Amino acid sequence: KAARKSAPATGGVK
Amino acid sequence: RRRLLPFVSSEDPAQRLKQMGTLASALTELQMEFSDDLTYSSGMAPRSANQARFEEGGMQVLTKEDIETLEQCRAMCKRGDCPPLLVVFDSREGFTVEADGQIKDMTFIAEYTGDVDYIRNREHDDCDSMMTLLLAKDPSKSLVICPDKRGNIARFISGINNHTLDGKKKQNCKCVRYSVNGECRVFLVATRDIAKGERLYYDYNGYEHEYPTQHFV
Ligand SMILES: Nc1ncnc2c1ncn2[C@@H]1O[C@H](CSCC[C@H](N)C(=O)O)[C@@H](O)[C@H]1O
Repeated sequence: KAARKSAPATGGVK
Repeated sequence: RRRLLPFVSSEDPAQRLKQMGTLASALTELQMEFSDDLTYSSGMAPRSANQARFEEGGMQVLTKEDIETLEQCRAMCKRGDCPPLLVVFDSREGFTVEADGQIKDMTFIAEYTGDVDYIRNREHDDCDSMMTLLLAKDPSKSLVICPDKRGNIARFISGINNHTLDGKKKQNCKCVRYSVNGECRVFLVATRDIAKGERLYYDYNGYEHEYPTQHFV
């Protein structure tokens, strides 16, 4: 079924 | 202007060797080869598919100042100056990563490495450690990092339970995607000061909600 971790491409770190 | 900080490696060479040994032990357990870079293998995505301009809504660009820090950390890892991290087996989480020395807020931890493949090629994949690389308007162009055969410490870092009232409190680092020389890159950065012995946790569902976390500790 595929589990995928994801992270934003905008907004920086803090 | 929040600047990325280089990590401070453990001063004792024996502590660095021990740290590197726990990572090699975990890689061997998963029958994996160490890889500190994104790899482009046959029957998967070519390096040409990895272009940050394909990211729907664009991607933030890594500054020259932060690229320098990233290059410093990469060069440090090459000579044996790894970040102060320990891969530790936990009965409720499996392999986990803990700080084996202080890690200040805004400190670069690691790049998420492994084989880059098209999301279309991994719809049926059972790998528990897939990480989005590129989310394109055309889904057949979207890429995922697959650390099943090749990878580094990043694949062992735990996630928070996104369903509990207090689970967000465990987050002490963040995963971000930046454009570096026009390509997508995935990095882990500390979001607060982390003490020695403290387990690392970031939000696995930092953009999409494709990771089931209800049962997480
Ligand atoms: N907070 C948490 N509680 C329980 N299990 C967790 C967790 N965070 C991560 N995991 C586990 O780690 C997997 C993601 S990959 C992280 C490395 C893994 N624990 C390993 O032994 O190789 C998840 O599917 C889950 O099994």
